[PDB]
Amino acid sequence: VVSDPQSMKVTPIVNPSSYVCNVCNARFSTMSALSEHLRSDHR
Amino acid sequence: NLFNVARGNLYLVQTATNGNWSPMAPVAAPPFVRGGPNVRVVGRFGTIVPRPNGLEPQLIDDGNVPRDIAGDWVYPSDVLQVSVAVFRDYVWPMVKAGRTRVLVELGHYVYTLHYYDPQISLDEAPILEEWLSKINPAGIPPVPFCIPIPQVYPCITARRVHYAFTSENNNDSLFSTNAASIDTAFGENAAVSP
Amino acid sequence: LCDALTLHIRETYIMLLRSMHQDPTQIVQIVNECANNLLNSTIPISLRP
Repeated sequence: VVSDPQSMKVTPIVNPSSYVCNVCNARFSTMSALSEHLRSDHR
Repeated sequence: NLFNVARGNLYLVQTATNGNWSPMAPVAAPPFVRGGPNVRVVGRFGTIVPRPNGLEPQLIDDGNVPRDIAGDWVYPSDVLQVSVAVFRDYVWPMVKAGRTRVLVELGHYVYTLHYYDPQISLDEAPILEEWLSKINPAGIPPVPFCIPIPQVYPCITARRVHYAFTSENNNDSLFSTNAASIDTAFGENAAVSP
Repeated sequence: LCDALTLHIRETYIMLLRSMHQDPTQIVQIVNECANNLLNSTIPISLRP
C-alpha cells in the first residue's frame, strides 16, 4: 500500500450498518448487536 | 444564478470522471427526463416494502405499485423531505453501486460550490451524504456541487467520482476562469463573455 | 388420557380464537384506511403454518 495522492479513492458502497434488521427494527451500533437482535427478536 | 439560485432539477448518477467535470453546465443531454422510457416516479410516501428470503426491497411508485430499486427514478423533493431515512439506507447505496440513477427534482434551489484541486483524488460521497443528513420535513440544505479549480498547466488529474450535476445551464454567473493566466489548460476555459 | 368432555370445550375455544384471527398481512391496509390515507406503513410479518 503506497500513499500517492492520485489513487482513485472510493467510499464504501453500502452505508455501514443501516437499520435493515430482518425483523427486529432495532439496530445496535456494532455489527455484532445487529444480528443479535434477531436472536433477541423471536425464535 | 447571479443570486445563487439555480433553476432546473438535479441528478444523482455515479460519474467516475477523470477529465473536466462541470456540474452546473452539462455538455451532454440530461440522461433521462420525467416520464421517459423505464423512468418511474416515487409515490407520495416513498415507502419501501422489503421482500423476504433474499429478494430486493422494492419501492412503491407513483401509481402505488412496488417497482424495484435498480434502474431509474424520478424522486420529487417533497417525497425526499418525508422519507430521507428510506433514501439513505436503501435507494442511495444503489446509486453508489452504479445501478440506479435518481432525478431528485426540485424546481428551484439555492446551491453551493465546493471547489477543489483536480490533482488530488476526491470522492463526492460525504459532501453529498452530509446534504442528505440535514434534510428535515421542514427544509433542505442547498445543493452542494464539486467543480475542479481550472488548472493553468496540463496536469495529470486523478480519477474522481462525482454524483451531483444539474439538468440545465446554471452557469450564468461564471465571469471568467483564469483571469491572470495565458490560457486554461485542463479546466473549463470560460473566457470573459463579451 | 384426555377427557372427552374437556376436549369438546377446548376444541371450541380454539374455534373461538380462530374466529378472531385477522390475518396480519392486512394490518397494512387497516392502518392505511383508518388514518384516511394520511399515513401509510409497512409491517413485515413472518408467516408460519
